[PDB]
This record gives sequence, structure tokens and C-alpha cells, in this order.
Amino acid sequence: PGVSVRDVPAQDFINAYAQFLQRQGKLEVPGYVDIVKTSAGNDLPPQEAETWFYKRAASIARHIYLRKQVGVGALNKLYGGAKNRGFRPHKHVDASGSINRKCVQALQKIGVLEISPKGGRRISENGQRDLDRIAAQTLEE
Amino acid sequence: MVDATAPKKRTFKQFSFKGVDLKDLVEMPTEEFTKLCGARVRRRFSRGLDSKPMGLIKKLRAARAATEPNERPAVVKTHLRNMIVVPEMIGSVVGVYNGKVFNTVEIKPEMVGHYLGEFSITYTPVRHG
Amino acid sequence: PLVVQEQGSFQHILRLLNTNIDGRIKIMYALTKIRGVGRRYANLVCKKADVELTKRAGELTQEELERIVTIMQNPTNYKIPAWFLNRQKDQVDGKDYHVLANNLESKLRDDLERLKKIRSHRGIRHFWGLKVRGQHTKTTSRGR
Amino acid sequence: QQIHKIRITLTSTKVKQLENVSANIIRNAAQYNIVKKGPVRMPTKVLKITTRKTPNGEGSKTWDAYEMRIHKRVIDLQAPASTVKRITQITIEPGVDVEVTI
Amino acid sequence: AHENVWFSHPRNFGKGSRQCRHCSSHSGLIRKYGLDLCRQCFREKAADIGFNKYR
Amino acid sequence: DKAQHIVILDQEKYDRILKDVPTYKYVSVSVLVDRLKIGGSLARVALRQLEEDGIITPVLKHSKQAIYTRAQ
Amino acid sequence: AILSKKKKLVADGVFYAELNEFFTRELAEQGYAGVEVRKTPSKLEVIVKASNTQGVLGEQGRRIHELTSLIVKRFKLSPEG
Amino acid sequence: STQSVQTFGKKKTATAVAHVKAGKGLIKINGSPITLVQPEILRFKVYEPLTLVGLDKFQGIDIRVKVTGGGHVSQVYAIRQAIAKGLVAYHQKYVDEASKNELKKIFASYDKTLLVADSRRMEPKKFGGRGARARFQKSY
RNA sequence: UUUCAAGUCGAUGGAAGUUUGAGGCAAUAACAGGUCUGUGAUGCCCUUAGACGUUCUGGGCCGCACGCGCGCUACACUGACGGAGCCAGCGAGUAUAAGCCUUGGCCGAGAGGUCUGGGAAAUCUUGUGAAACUCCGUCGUGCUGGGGAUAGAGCAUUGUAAUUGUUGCUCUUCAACGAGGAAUUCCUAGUAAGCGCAAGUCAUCAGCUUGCGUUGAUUACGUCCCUGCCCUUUGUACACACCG
Ligand SMILES: [Mg+2]
Ligand SMILES: [Mg+2]
Ligand SMILES: [Mg+2]
Ligand SMILES: [Mg+2]
Ligand SMILES: [Mg+2]
Ligand SMILES: [Mg+2]
Ligand SMILES: [Mg+2]
Ligand SMILES: [Mg+2]
Ligand SMILES: [Mg+2]
Ligand SMILES: [Mg+2]
Ligand SMILES: [Mg+2]
Ligand SMILES: [Mg+2]
Ligand SMILES: [Mg+2]
Ligand SMILES: [Mg+2]
Ligand SMILES: [Mg+2]
Ligand SMILES: [Mg+2]
Ligand SMILES: [Mg+2]
Ligand SMILES: [Mg+2]
Ligand SMILES: [Mg+2]
Ligand SMILES: [Mg+2]
Ligand SMILES: [Mg+2]
Ligand SMILES: [Mg+2]
Ligand SMILES: [Mg+2]
Ligand SMILES: [Mg+2]
Ligand SMILES: [Zn+2]
Repeated sequence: PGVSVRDVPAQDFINAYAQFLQRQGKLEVPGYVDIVKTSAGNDLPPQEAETWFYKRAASIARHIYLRKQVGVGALNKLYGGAKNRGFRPHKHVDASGSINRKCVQALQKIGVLEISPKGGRRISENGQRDLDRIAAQTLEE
Repeated sequence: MVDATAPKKRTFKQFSFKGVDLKDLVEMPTEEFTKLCGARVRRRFSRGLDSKPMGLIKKLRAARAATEPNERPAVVKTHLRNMIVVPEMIGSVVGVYNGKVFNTVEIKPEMVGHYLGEFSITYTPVRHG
Repeated sequence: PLVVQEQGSFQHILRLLNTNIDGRIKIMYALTKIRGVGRRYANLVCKKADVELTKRAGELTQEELERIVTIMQNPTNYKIPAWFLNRQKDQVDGKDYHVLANNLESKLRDDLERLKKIRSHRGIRHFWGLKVRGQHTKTTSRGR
Repeated sequence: QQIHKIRITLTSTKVKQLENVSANIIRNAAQYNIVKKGPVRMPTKVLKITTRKTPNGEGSKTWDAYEMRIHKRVIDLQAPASTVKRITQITIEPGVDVEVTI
Repeated sequence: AHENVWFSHPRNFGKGSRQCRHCSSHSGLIRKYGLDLCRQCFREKAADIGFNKYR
Repeated sequence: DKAQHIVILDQEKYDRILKDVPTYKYVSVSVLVDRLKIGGSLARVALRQLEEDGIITPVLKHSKQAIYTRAQ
Repeated sequence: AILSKKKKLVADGVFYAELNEFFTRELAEQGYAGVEVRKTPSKLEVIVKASNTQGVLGEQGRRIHELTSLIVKRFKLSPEG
Repeated sequence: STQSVQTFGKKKTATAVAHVKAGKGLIKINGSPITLVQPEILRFKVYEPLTLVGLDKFQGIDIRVKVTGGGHVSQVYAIRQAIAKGLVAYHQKYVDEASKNELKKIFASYDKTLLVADSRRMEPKKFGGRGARARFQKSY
């Protein structure tokens, strides 16, 4: 029997792929990651300043693995949350476009994803190959 | 914090608006001036200036040319209180409608970039008791 | 990554920009006591000064404290975005600024007379102590 | 331009005439040896409009809730174009409208 | 001269830009499904149009 | 206002911790705060190390609740 | 032109509602009961029920002829439609 | 083909379609093992149909379910119903009915919702209030 | 149990055993109830060319010492943030327009911009990957990282036009509020409460309604003690009927 991404818990799989992606170091990180907030609905930048971009790129890769031609607009809605309008009721607001677009663009030049026909971004021929690998080095303990 | 001192300096300072002093400000064309003011003003001039704002400017220019002993340039009256003050019209006096009367204002340099009707309150203030 | 101890290095009360900062507050939130320094701004100057946010205020050395007050007074020199600043596109010189503890109320004040000197509608309602942003007043703001 | 895969779309507000026309076409497509696909019941659309009862604004806040059900059916036929159109005139009904697309 | 002033203000994208089919009113218009009918005019014509109360 | 819980760990309190925590039926973030007078954040790092040092056995693991017991 | 299914069935109803009231105002004196709009290929059959079908079809059917013309000119219909 | 039965379980809006095939005992939720269901505190809701009969019942059958609609909790109850109904439906068709009636007895004696879908649905909202029964606060 | 009647309460079976759950319709009369500010529905009165018609420009309907009502945020740790997990239903959508829903790609911290394509629609927006929620962290009882008014400076969108900030975004200021007196409202099961989403208004603006679904209880299943209404008896000098 084999191992797939679907055979490992999501929360600790991303923590393992994030660790690999940081130590590999080949992923290009934009220069504003120490300044920007993930969403306009957020009020503070991520608390894991050194590692938040890697973990989010790891999350983006895993989420795309399980689906077909997800766009970048859909990624903003997924990671967006409830905005804290002061006295008005809460509302859902999408996340930042640049952060998601840079990750998929950054992930496209590291080899894990590519632009799919009829829109979206498919997982690469090698994208399946290397994610299933990380799953195996996750569950041995 | 180390320390701090505040010894303010001058050099016969002329009034200045966002890095441009009054001398150069006034004879700048309004096309160039809008490029250094707020977002609302920049949007307004890009949306296209209808004839009404431009017609008032032409009359305001003539009213200053009417008098050359250098006193106040006589009042031009107008309803268009959505006019944005430009350096070209500094020193001119305009009568701005508040719905009932012609409030008279003299265009001071610090008024530049503001809406013309923002200096003519349309309602008499409430006074209880 | 474990509990550590120190003796004589902690400083209970700090003084930055003529403002007293409690030394037992975490560094990111201690600077918010300085007027003109919010949570969002304090998060970045510590990250630009390589001061890890896991330190209390008294843990910092003098070398680090001076490195922070330098950045706050010169934000643009440390790749701090213009849009991130307190007072950008200044009225008189047109440059992007970030006013601080004692400078903030002075230039905030200078804006008030500048509104009042031209006798604009917004400046007048500021003079009356009423709301200036169009909010309704017939039923709200009745305290004193 | 002979035998084609031809779609007839049926829409109406009332189902009795819609099923009669639908069944009548199926009946005529049975004795005539024409292969058929349908009828396909599209999810009915409920056009709802909720107004205030009061022409004025006095009284208890009471509301009407009007409805307009729209039922849509599509039937696929494999026959030449001349045959399908004359079938439509056989099963013409005032309530149900018909559109034919190749 | 006068024709350029009479009825010169734009009357589009506004509440005065549209009116009831029946009563030519400006208030309480129903624009759903392109009805363009006053809410009062709709009630007195709903049965004719094909809208009925069921629930 | 009366709390004034200690947030910096000196040496007198450190060995007092290692001398007092073992003699507890049940330790938690609040238990450490309640009786050792240390802050909540300092308790959380103390619990995560005392478990790594083997003095403390983890009964239950959770972000909002850490249930620990003596290892003796 | 291109009209949605939701917006087309409503338009037929709205057309019926406006047409029905037109007969009530015009043929009030002739006991107008109701109207039935029978759509058909190449024609739009309209059946009006009235107590007196002489006032509508009077003087060699002049009124009904002059009445169908008022509907072609208002709904932009072909004269034969 | 082979011995395959297909069933479904439902909660408020969630519906889980279960396919029960003959095999080595493969049990996946939307292509993922049931041992990794997100609602950890409710992981035993789907473990109940397993430990009640004994895992030995699942040696010869493999189950793959697809759950959509509803919410996070409503989906858990839909899944456990599809599994319980799928195991019973396979025995009725490919095993003697004596065994099928045995399994159904343990399930019903433990939880009716394992086999019987809950009929509760949301009451419609009525005007004059923000809820089905709730009304706007009244003043005199 | 019962007059062994109408019925009621328990079990069993059942998808459903409270009229199966919820609504729509709804009698005989009546009110000086509200609307002539929905009507090219109306009687009468007023006005009808210096109009009370209609149109254009500008303001106001928002105006603020105050009292009252429908509500929204909150006063924290059953929590805030920061990452991560990631599930609905009810619905709507255009053309030579006067411009609809808009994915996908590319810019932008954001708001937003740009280029293409799909959809007159179970096809595309859309699985509307919604929010509460769950996991892991930071915070640690502190007017604190609760709360986000008020205000300064700046960036976009809609619109002829944003000043009396339409709305959105960025930085900064960070107020009352530490669970609320006398009183008083709504509610019995997928109900109440949270929590969002869609449709209506709509160039822009939803703290509003109309619906929809997510999570999902406590406590009766009783009575006439308060309150309102109905019935029977009674009194009456009322019948325009106690506003007698
Ligand atoms: Mg989400
Ligand atoms: Mg999220
Ligand atoms: Mg909140
Ligand atoms: Mg809030
Ligand atoms: Mg006037
Ligand atoms: Mg009923
Ligand atoms: Mg009346
Ligand atoms: Mg009255
Ligand atoms: Mg009238
Ligand atoms: Mg009238
Ligand atoms: Mg009206
Ligand atoms: Mg007039
Ligand atoms: Mg009003
Ligand atoms: Mg006002
Ligand atoms: Mg109300
Ligand atoms: Mg959270
Ligand atoms: Mg869809
Ligand atoms: Mg604020
Ligand atoms: Mg505070
Ligand atoms: Mg009451
Ligand atoms: Mg408005
Ligand atoms: Mg809306
Ligand atoms: Mg309203
Ligand atoms: Mg009597
Ligand atoms: Zn009308």
C-alpha cells in the first residue's frame, strides 16, 4: 500500500511541508512579508514573522492538491475571515490578493504548480510526486 | 531616547503648501497643481471639468484685471459651491450661495485645495435657551 | 526555548521620547504607551531593529533601546512604507512624516487653527466641540 | 441537413398542459420509430415577491408573499428537422412556449 | 437657450429615473424581474400577471 | 490592581519552583499562577520545559488547557 | 431582444394585465368580462368575452378593426401578427 | 461486476452517499481515512458503528463515502448513518437475513439515528420577528 | 383511566403519532382606525400665469441644552488576536446597451485597477471553500492584546456633483462601558439563543426588513394569581349606545 496527502492530518502535514520549504530555501519570498497583513479584515500581521509565508505557501500547495483549477480570487475568499467592524455587525472579507498571487507565482517557479487549461492553477507533474513524499516522512513517528 | 531639542529655523519664510511656496504656487498651471494635492481633488480634475468651473475662473481672472491699483478685486457671485480652490484664484473675492444669501469670502492662500462652499455654512447654528 | 534567569539587568521603568514605559510589558505592546505609536507601528520597528518580540521591555539593553528610537524618528530610512506612516504628504513641505509623543499634539493643533484660520465648516464644528464628520447630533452625544 | 440531435425546450407556469404536450410528443415519438431522450424535469424556479399589505404605512406590519412557479423541460430528439417542427404544430398549446435549438 | 435649461438635469440612475407602469409613481417601485410597477399597483394587478399567494 | 504577578524569573524563585512543583497533586497554568505567583506566559514556558525535563507527566495536551500531574 | 426565462413569463403576464385593463376602460359600456390571449405560430389570437359583441363589431366591424390597430401601434407588432 | 451496494445517510442538509464494495476493509471519508476526521471531539461518533459490531465485520467489505451539504456537525451524523445503513444493506443482499437482523438489533438498541434519519428541519421564519417564533420587542 | 361515550396519557411499529412541522385562505356584522403623499380613483373647497401646475440652480428633510421607542457593538480567558482546518440553504444575474452576475490571468499592503473569457443561466459567477466553529500558538485578569467611539494625515471607488467626511482602504488618537435602578419584551424543539449568507431598496451606502441555512440548548407541557379577551347570570334612567 502507498501513502497520499489525503492519508495524513492536514494541520501537522502543513507544519512539516512548511519546515521543508524553509530549510530548502529556494522559494522566493517577497520583500514586504515583514510589513504586510494577510487580509484587509485582519488588524495585525502574522505572529510567526519568519515562517508565516512558508506555512501559507505550504497551505496553498496542499489546498490546490485536493482540487482542480482553483484561481487566485478563490484563495482570497478561503483565507479571508470576519472583519471587526466597530459597531456594525461582522462580515466576511477576502484576504490580500498579492500575498496569494505571489505564493502561487513563487510556487510556480519552484516546480510544484502550474497554470491549468481553462483557468486556475493545476498541480504539476512533479507536484504530485513531491507532496506524496513529504506525507511519508510525516507519519513515521 | 537619547535627547531632543527643538530650535526652529527660518529664512524669510514665504507661506508654503506641500513643498511649493506661494511665489511658484500661484503661477503654476492648475493642471500641475492638482498633481500635488489630495485624492478627491486629483479624481475631480481627471473626471473632466465641465464649463461651469471654467467659466467662473474666466470671470474671476477678469475681475482682478478690472482694478490695477492693487486693492480687492471686486466680487464675482456664483452658485457653484463644489468649486475647488486653485492657486490661480488667490486674492479674488467670490460670493458663494448658501441657499439664501451670497456669503462673501476672500481667497486666502491657506484656502487652496478646499471646496468653495465649505466656507459658507448653509444653516444658522442652533442656540437653545 | 526554555526558562532563563537574570539578576540586576531588568529595568522596571523605561523613558523613551519623554514618555514613561512600564518595563514588565512585552516590548511590542509597551511602545503603544508612547502616543503616536500603535500596535501596528510597534510591530514593525521591533522587526526592523532585529529586536525579537519575545522580550519584555526591561530585558532590552541600552544598545537596543537607542536602535528603536532611531528607527521611529527616521522610518523611511529603514524600508518602512510611506503609506504606513502617521503624517504623510505633509501640509507645508509635502514629505512623508511620522509625528511622535510630543510632536503629535503640536502638529495636530496646528491643523486645527489651520482649519479655523480659514474658517471652514469642518474647523468651525471642531471649535464648537461637535462632530465634524456629518454624524447625527439630535439624539447622540449628550454627555459632558 | 437530415437526421439531427435536436433540442426542444418547454417552459410554462402550469404543469398539466406542460405534461400533456410532453406526453403527446413522447407518444408521437413512440409510434414513429424515433429515439428520444426525456422528458428532463429541470429544477422548478419559484419567483417570489414579498410586498407590504398596507397601501399606506398604518397597521400591523403584515406582508404578502406572491409566487410564480416556472417549470422548464428539455427533450432531445434524433430525427430530421422537417419531422420535429411539424410535431410541434401537432402539440401546440397556448400556455407552453417552445424553442428549438440544434 | 431655454430648451437647454428646461428639463436639463439628468434623470437617469435615480429614483426619478424610473416610474410605475400603471401609476407613474417614483416611490415604492418594484424592479424585480423587470416589473417596473408600484407596490400598490402590483397588488391590484398581481392576479392578472400570474402571481398568487400560496404560503 | 492588586495582582502584581512576577513576570521575570530570578534564581530564588527558580529553585523554589523545582522544589514546590513536584509536591503538587495537579499543576496547570492557573495552578502555577495561583500558588507560585508567576505570570501566565511564564507558567506556559515552565510547563513545556518541566515536561521535557521529565519531572512532570502530561495527563492531557490542549492549547487552552494543560493537565499535568506528578511523575513520582 | 434577448430576454431571460424569468423576465419573459413575467412580461407576458404584464402584457396581459395592461391589455386587460385597456378593454375594461374602452369596452366598459359593452359588459366586458375577460380576455384570453391564445399564442400560436405566425399569429397572436386574442379572445375577448363581452355581453354585447355588436358594439365591438359594429358598422361592418369598424370598431374592432380600429381597435386592433391601436394594439399594433402600441406594442410594435406586425400588422399581420 | 462484484458485490456492491450503495446507500446514503442524511442530517439537516448534509447528505453522505456510501458505497460498500467487497474487499479488504477500506473506509475513507471523501478519499481520506476516517481515523483523521477534523472534528476530533466528535471522532467517536463515527467510531460507534465500528466498535459496536466489531471490526471483524469490515474485513470483507470496503466503504468509500462522499458527504456534501449541511455543516461540520451535521455532516458527522450523516456519515455515521450512511455507514450503518450500508453495512445492513449489504447483509440483506449478499448474506443471510438472519445476520442482517442481528446487526440491526445492536444498532437500534444503541442509537436510532444510526439507521433512521432525523426528521427535524428548520421552521420557516414569519414576519413580525427575527425568527420562527421570536418577535420584535414590543413597546407601549 | 372515562358516564366505558367523546377523548386523554403511556408504550410497540413507524420517516412521520404536539391538527405530522409551518403557513395561505378565513364568517355575521363594526371603527368617524389609517391612507385623497399609490393611482389618468374620486365629491366639494382652494389655486390656476408674479401658479400652490411644471422645470432649473442652491440649500433642507441629517440641522442640537434635552425626553422616549425599534436596534447594533461591547464590557472578556466558555475570550481576543495570529496562523492552520473548512462545512450550507433560500436566491439573483445583460446587447448598440446606456449596460447585469462576473471566474481566470496580471498589477496593488490594502481598498482597488487592468486584459481576456463564461453565463439570458441545474451549464457560468458557484461547492457562492460564509461566519460562528475546530486545532495549534501569543496574551495572562491590566480599562490589557476587552471595547473601538472621537479625531488628524493619506490612498481608491460610485456619481454631473461627496463640502455637512456616500462607501471602502492605510497609519495614528483609543472615549464611555468593569454585566446595568424602578420597570418591561420575546419565547416550548431543530424552538430560544447566538452566527453569518441571498433578496428588496440600490449609480453609491444595510447597524433595516423579507427569507435562508450553520451550531444548538435550559425549563413547563400546568394554572387563572396578574393582564387581555370570550361566555353565562345580573343592573341600567344608555340605543348618536360610557367619547352615553
Ligand atoms: Mg473561510
Ligand atoms: Mg480563516
Ligand atoms: Mg469582536
Ligand atoms: Mg465588533
Ligand atoms: Mg440661494
Ligand atoms: Mg395546518
Ligand atoms: Mg376612517
Ligand atoms: Mg380619525
Ligand atoms: Mg392626491
Ligand atoms: Mg392626486
Ligand atoms: Mg406609489
Ligand atoms: Mg413658479
Ligand atoms: Mg427623515
Ligand atoms: Mg445639516
Ligand atoms: Mg418594529
Ligand atoms: Mg480564531
Ligand atoms: Mg452553481
Ligand atoms: Mg477607528
Ligand atoms: Mg486600551
Ligand atoms: Mg406584556
Ligand atoms: Mg444616501
Ligand atoms: Mg442589499
Ligand atoms: Mg426601511
Ligand atoms: Mg336590558
Ligand atoms: Zn403605481
